Amino acid sequence: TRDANGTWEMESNENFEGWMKALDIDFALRKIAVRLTLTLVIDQDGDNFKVKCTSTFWNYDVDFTVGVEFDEYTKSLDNRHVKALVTWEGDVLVSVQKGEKENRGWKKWIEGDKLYLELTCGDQVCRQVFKKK
Ligand SMILES: *C/C=C/c1ccc2c(c1)C(C)(C)c1cc(N(CC)CC)ccc1-2
Repeated sequence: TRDANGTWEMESNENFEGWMKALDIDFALRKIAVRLTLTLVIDQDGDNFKVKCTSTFWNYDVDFTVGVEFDEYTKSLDNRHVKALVTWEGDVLVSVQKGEKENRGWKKWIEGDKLYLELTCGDQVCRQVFKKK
């Protein structure tokens, strides 16, 4: 349950608006983003990950190495500098993004066919579920 490789199609997405609002995403943009279908493509090779999140109007790409802190500029999101770090906690993949926002990051649980993703910012959690295509 440590293998996140694949093309992942969205099944559910709860509190997406609250999480985007916690990041200060423009209100008008949030209402469009709530309509867009999101696809998550992950390439995982040892510690090296390439993550690509795509919609009609929006893309979010990030590459990282597990265990290696990296400077991140969330240019397509809230446009902030964070110090990001992705590590394993048992079978959970955990990202912490140190910076202005508290409790910022995500956690991924892979259970065979399904990927559970919890994105956090401040007091908000967005819960997403994907199924491998
Ligand atoms: C393990 C996957 C982590 C991860 C990081 C960043 C994002 C995501 C998943 C998505 C797919 C939830 C996502 C969507 C968005 N947009 C909404 C504002 C759409 C492209 C941004 C960042 C991430």
